Amino acid sequence: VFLCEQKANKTMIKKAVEKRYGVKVIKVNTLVRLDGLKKAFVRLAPDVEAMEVATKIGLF
Amino acid sequence: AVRVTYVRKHSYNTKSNGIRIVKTAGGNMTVQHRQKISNGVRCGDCGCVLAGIRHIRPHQYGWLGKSKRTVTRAYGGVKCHKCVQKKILRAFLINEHNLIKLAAA
Amino acid sequence: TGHKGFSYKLKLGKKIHQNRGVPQWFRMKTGNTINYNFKRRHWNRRKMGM
Amino acid sequence: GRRTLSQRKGRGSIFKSRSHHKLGVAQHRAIDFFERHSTVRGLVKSIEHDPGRGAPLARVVFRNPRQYGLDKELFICAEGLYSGQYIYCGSKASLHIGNVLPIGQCPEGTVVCNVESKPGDRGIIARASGNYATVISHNADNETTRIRLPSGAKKTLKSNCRAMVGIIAGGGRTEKPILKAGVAYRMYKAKRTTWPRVRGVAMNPVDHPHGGGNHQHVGHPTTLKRSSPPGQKAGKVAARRTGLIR
Amino acid sequence: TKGTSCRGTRHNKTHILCKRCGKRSWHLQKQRCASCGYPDAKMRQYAWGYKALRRRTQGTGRMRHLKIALKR
RNA sequence: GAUUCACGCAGUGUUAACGUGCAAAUUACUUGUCAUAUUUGAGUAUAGGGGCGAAAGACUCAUCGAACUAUCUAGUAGCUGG
RNA sequence: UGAAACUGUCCUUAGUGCAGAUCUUGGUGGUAGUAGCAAAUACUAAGAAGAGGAAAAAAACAUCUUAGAACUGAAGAGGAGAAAGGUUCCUAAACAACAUUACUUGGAUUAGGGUGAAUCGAUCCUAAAUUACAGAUGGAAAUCCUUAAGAAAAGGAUUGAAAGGGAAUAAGAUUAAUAGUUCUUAAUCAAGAGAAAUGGUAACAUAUCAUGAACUUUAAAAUGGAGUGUGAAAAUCUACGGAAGAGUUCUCUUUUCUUCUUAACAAAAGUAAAUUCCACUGAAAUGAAUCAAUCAGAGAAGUGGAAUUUAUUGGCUUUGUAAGAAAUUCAAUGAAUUGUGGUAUUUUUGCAGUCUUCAUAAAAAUUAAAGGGAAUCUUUUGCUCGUACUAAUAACCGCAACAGGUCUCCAAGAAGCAAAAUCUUUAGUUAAAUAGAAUAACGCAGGUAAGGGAAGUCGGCAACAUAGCUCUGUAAGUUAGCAAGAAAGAGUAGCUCUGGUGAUUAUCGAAUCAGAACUUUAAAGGUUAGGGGAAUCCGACUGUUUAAUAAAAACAUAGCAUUCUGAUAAAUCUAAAAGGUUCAUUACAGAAUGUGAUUUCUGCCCAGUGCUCUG
RNA sequence: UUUCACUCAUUUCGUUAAAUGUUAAAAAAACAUUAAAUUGAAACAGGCGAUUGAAAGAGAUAGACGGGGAGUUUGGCUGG
RNA sequence: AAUAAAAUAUUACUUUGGAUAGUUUAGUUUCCUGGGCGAUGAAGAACGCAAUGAAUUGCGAUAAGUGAUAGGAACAAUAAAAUGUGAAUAUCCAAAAUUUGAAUGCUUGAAAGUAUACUAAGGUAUAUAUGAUAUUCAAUAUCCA
Repeated sequence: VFLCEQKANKTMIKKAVEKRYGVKVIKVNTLVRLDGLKKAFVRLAPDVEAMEVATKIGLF
Repeated sequence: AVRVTYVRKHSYNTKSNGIRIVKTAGGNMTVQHRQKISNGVRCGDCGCVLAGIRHIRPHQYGWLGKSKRTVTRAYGGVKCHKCVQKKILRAFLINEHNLIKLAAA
Repeated sequence: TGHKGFSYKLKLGKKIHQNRGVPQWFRMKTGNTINYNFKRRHWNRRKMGM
Repeated sequence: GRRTLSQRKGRGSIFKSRSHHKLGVAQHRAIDFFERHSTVRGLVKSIEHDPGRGAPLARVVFRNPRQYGLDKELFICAEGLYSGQYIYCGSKASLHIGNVLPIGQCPEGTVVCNVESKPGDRGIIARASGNYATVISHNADNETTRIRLPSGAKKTLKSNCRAMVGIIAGGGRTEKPILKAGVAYRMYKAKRTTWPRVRGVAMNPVDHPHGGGNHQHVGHPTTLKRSSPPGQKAGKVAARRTGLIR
Repeated sequence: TKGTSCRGTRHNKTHILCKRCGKRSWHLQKQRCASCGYPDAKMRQYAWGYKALRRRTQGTGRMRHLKIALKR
């Protein structure tokens, strides 16, 4: 789950996530919050596991 | 009895907002969206409903097979068989009469 | 309403963001008179008319 | 005072015609060579009910004397027409009911309907239900013919004005007595906003010139000059006579 | 019933936010702004409304570019 | 555009309640009415000597025998008060 | 007391002296601990948390759990939406203020979290209508025109619907809160990528098949309402057979209650109702048929076929999905079951004909077919925006937690003609501007009353009284339709029985009607539920009306009558206008008036004032 | 000045401005197009076709009419 | 006839209130100098940006600030880091300048969008009227082979 700019569509976010973390993305759902930010739910491919990305990013 | 609720955000009993309530596992009843009742085709002359063609929505005819949207006959799908028979006799009898009346009477 | 235009929704969100009090640290500044936000409102008290 | 109801009628806000379900403009087809010097044959596909008017309308279909396709016309039915009938329009058309002929070819005493006051203007006179005009006489010197209008007036038209032979269908419509206020309400479904008519004497002096005092009465003569301004022209206008006719 | 009872059905907006002046004065049916005089090219100003002039005019906003030029 | 009951609606009577009220017009019972001249939502049209009115000078945002708002305007007062 | 400026005399100057102006602004009294904190049936016991039930009864105690007792009564005080609100949603900490006592509660304070769509909507199309360039008009602002005026737009520009049209998604599970949106499983749709067919007599039929351009036509999208009959599904009820659990049980009850289910999309074992057509034949002694109709030599009935519709494929059972889910039990994650029917009621959804209109009850986007003959299964992608919550006796509009107002969907049992009143099940709630004691007057709301019975009063105002169903009976008057439920009289309970009304071919089934013995507290009446008659006036009737003192005899109405106009007109809006309304019209029409159904009848007057004259 | 004849401004109209003018040569609810062989499918006018027409409309000045509308007035004394 | 509970009156102190006195980073008037906006996109509006910000101030995806030139040791409510190899602070300078707005490709309601061309995504140009030049055309409108 990421917070992204409103002016970015689902295609831009999917490509951006792949470029930033070198992973595979299969589905992106976006909701625009009240404050103005766009919350994106990026689901990765089954082979790539999101626990390794979370610790590599630093969420844990 | 189990009472139900509209699933979509339409809240009025409009023609396009028709629903059906069907039973479902656990005794619950769910809501379906039923299609509008449509008319078929009509003969171009006598205005009678043609046989052999289903009464569905206009776009659903493209989904049907090529043979299921017409009748294998001259003017099939636009004119009834009675409509067609009168067309043939008119075309032949009038032409034959023209050969005898005029055109070397 | 459940249905709203995109621009209208953002103007709703700002009104939510502006309905906040003074942070405590700003209240400890020297020569500070701004203790409470007099532009505040609540849904059941004053309708923001938008 | 105020502005009376006849003044508010000329602005057309709620008094606009309720013409949404009407079939269209009912008239002859546009004049051409094939109608001036020949005959074009049309087929009466169907007879339909046009809202707001008492006569049925015929959906005639001429072919296309100059191009490829169909010329879907919309005539006013003459009494006796039927579906599948052939009708011929032109100067050489036979004198049969439903045929369209120039008014000069009709013998004196012919009953016509939907006559053009001017050549090629596609029908003016004798268009209501059961109405007709009679050819009085011809005048080949200046190509004019005399006809008797349904109001009884005599009119002189050019001898090449077109008309349809017969009687407009749906006659005897107004002989059936309306019985209920609701029935009259339904009559103006496809007409203008006029029906529930409040008497001027029941209004107030601001509303109407008739708006009276302690007794419901007019007070001044109800026969007025033609030159009265809009606003006081209420009642009988330029009345040459009054009272019950003998 | 011209008082309390009649105000029950007031749930249909007449004016919405305008785009040129930002006030809730855009008449929906009239398709015009009652305050800043929208699509009309000129800003709506009247000499009888002297106060309405001093509420929105030059110098009541940011003056993002004009402040540099006049100081220049 | 028959007779009635019901969901609803209106407002005949009590000239009941309340009348610094639940309410800047409501409540209770009684009464009437309760689908074709019916009831009703949204959209749309008609603007102040104008609109709209099955007509009461009725309605036109609690404002109507001429709305609201601002300018002329600190309108004038042989009249009242200080 | 106060802690940094000020005073006396002479001239000068003035925004220079207050008790009043219903004076202006601010503050404060008596009234006064007074009037009140009384609609919406209602609370109680034990325990927990808390400073917050103490006590010589200080008789009352907010929140949560359990138990008792209750209300809304399924057209709801239930579960969800449109508008409007805008974070009120969920959780935690915390109770200074606010919810007419209090509150540990809150829609209140503080801080976090929360809205996931190729398939639902917006976006697309057009309706009433709306707005541009050029043109026309105007002193001006600006107005008109919307395809007519144009070197503009094969044909006509912009906008206009979260209820009209519309490509395509469902079941289960999941969160403190989102879910046709997430997860599992299973689907669908659009755009892409890898001399040209047979069968049937015919109606017509063939897992893509089996070529089909320009141009043209037809159809669909896309059409009122009423009433009757009927197909199917669901709910309720019920018949037979059970399996599991629960309740009652010293009085009985082989007993009473709960569960026994299944999606989108497709398949085609079995089998329906209705309508329309095709082939053979040719109907009179006329037949066929419906609740009603309606139909036949331009061809009935009969027999054999074809097609379409019936909430997705093809209507119902059945099948795949799919039992692996879900429900009900059991054991301590693992085990069990998940038949078949009904000539019953309601709802929903179709179908068939009938009736009715001086009413005939939308358009486009978009799709298919035809006439014509020009030319020679796998895979990718599906963008933008809304999505939380209330939707109201507390989230919307009325200054508010206001007995007012505000558009919709789903809808159990009893009883009954009834969606009526009354009671209950599923769900919701016991709080919704404070209570305790005593039981005066005067009240508001609900009642009864001896004998008399409108004598009260402006007036039977208010209240009493009649009230359902069956049978008998029903006048004058009348527009012959009505009056009429006229008026008036009798019957009605419980229990035990008897008979009539069918289906299928002896078995099965329906509430309905009639009748008879016996008993009693002698029977519609708990609730629901017309007082009746004799006349007079006005208005013919159904309808409308002064929002907030007049609902009517007033307005409307149908009917009757009068006037003008041949459309380049009549009426009439505009400052002007290839401007606008009736008029998408054409005298059976348009415009202006009076009277007010029907019956009977509308008398005399043209001087006066109007109107008019073909003078 | 009146009465005529015309159209040429002008008015009112109609269409896809689709054969104008002058020479030349009711039996049948059906189809009709993208031509075979410059013709086929004739030429020209200085008029897209009708209609009205020097009259009518709009302007100026003048007379009449005009509560449809605008502005204003409706003396004083007074056993009220 | 008697009581001083209430009532009344004076003073001191305290309370509710904010008069009076002292004071001014605010106004009013006159005068002097200018009167310097915009298709190179103005005035106005909207949204966003601070380590802890809700308003306000400043600013624009380079964000309470960047470069340059002056300037010389601070800011502070609390931390951090930077800092004489240059902190604050100042500016008619340089770069940069979101969505709109005359708003100008088309649409615009609270509307999300979208067409073509040039240089997938990004960025430019394309409204109406108008002057000059260039180029392509139309009309026998005038001649004319």
